Amino acid sequence: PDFCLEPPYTGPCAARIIRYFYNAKAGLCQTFVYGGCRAKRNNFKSAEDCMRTCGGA
Amino acid sequence: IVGGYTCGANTVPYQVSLNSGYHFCGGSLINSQWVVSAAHCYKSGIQVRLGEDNINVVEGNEQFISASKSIVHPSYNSNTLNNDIMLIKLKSAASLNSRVASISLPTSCASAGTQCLISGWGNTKSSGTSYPDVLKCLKAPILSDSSCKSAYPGQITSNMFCAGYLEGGKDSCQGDSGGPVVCSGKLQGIVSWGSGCAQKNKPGVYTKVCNYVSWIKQTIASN
Ligand SMILES: [Ca+2]
Repeated sequence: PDFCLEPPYTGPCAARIIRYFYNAKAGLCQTFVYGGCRAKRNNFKSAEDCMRTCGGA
Repeated sequence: IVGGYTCGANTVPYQVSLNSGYHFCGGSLINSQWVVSAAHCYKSGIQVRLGEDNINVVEGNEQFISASKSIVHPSYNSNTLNNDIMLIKLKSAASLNSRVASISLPTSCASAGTQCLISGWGNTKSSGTSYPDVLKCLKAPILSDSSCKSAYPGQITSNMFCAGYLEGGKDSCQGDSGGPVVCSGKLQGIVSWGSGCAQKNKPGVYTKVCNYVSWIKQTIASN
């Protein structure tokens, strides 16, 4: 299983931190709200990092 | 904050916003140079915003002060969430006034059933997303450790407590982390984690500040 294909994971913590995830249905890295802990791998600090790791998944 | 109310401008003068180009966490001012927040709110380049009500507009009471140190508890565990506390030093001292004021640390821990005030600029919806302009407030009780452990088996450490309503509808939510839980004028909790927001049987979990008072005072004095 490709972690780039997993839906974005906010997790249990209560921050509102903007991260990027690869959205395979759109073919784009997109923003989402990360709560600050227990990140899964489809969670990047920049669009460039997301594109490098997941572009084309 | 889900199920709360508009606090009113500058009625919670110890509440700060942590900003990284946008609001991402809260915090509590404990003296003119130091803020308490959550360890999972750590970022480089934090700007602390004091005196805020509407976080999207400049209204006249604000002070914007960079963090000069953002010190995560040395035993913070990013998997169990134990020791979820951070101290932020302000690069210059805040000017204290009626709208920017410190909150006292506890002298003892609070008991189950104590009513507290929880505040923040986090999401106000339990299903969906709405972020407020102005600061929101919630009155909620501390819950027993037994009930907190029953809600979250295997997950509650001695440095955590639950607060809220088991029927659902009232809770902290994303964007509230790091902010205050104040009980009888003392900072007893830091917004930390939960399971969704305001769901039945899933109360919020808060860092138990009374366990950290010695560490807070010594760390501040050593930095
Ligand atoms: Ca403002």
